[PDB]
Amino acid sequence: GSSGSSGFKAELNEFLTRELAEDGYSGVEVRVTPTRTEIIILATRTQNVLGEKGRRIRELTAVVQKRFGFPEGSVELYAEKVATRGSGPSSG
Repeated sequence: GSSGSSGFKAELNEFLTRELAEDGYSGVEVRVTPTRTEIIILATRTQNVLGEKGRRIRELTAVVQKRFGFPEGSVELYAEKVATRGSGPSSG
């Protein structure tokens, strides 16, 4: 995905920036498929954003569901970790 017009992603990024302020947020990616919407936060520490056995992600699903009006089973919430472009796998 890439920056530009898209509406939802800007509201959701504004939302999550507050939610995950100290947690280590950066941004989010989104997909919308013939099957569901997908929401993929980008943060320094994915475990904090998940919380204790997925606590925070489950709650953040419900609040997003309420705020944005998502149908259940048709929003999915994921967490990606931040990592630079560049470097190798191992090169040996």
